[PDB]
Amino acid sequence: DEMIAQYTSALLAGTITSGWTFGAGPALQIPFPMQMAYRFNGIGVTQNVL
Amino acid sequence: TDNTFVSGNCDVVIGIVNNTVYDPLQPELDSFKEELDKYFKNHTSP
Ligand SMILES: *[C@@H]1O[C@H](CO)[C@@H](O[C@@H]2O[C@H](CO)[C@@H](O[C@@H]3O[C@H](CO)[C@@H](O)[C@H](O)[C@@H]3O)[C@H](O)[C@H]2NC(C)=O)[C@H](O)[C@H]1NC(C)=O
Ligand SMILES: *[C@@H]1O[C@H](CO)[C@@H](O)[C@H](O)[C@H]1NC(C)=O
Repeated sequence: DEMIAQYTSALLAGTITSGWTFGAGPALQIPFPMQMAYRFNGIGVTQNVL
Repeated sequence: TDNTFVSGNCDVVIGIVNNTVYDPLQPELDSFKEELDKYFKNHTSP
């Protein structure tokens, strides 16, 4: 139950800093105030709402 | 301006940086301002 808590603490450390790029190759850094503006662009609303 | 779209004033957003953004229509009329510049000196001088 510690190594399981180590895996789920590593997914949260890459989905915050890198986003989704670490699931399809080498991890690339991106600020979190700007990753969140990429998730709106995949919904239908533009960037300026964020 | 083809790559960018404008949205409102530039004070609400945090982390903005100052730079310049160019337009493509302005250089199209730039070739005619230099053309008309020579004919102005040929009328005022005499
Ligand atoms: C367009 O660019 C100019 C110059 O790059 C900007 O003018 C200056 O921008 C700096 C940004 O760091 C301002 O400094 C800030 O001053 C405040 C108040 O002292 C301070 O709390 C901040 O930590 C920072 O040091 C500077 O005041 C500003 N000067 C003037 C005369 O505006 C300008 O802001 C840029 N235009 C826009 C719309 O951002
Ligand atoms: C300027 O005016 C003179 C008139 O004597 C003319 O011969 C010449 O071709 C003119 N040059 C231009 C560039 O318009």
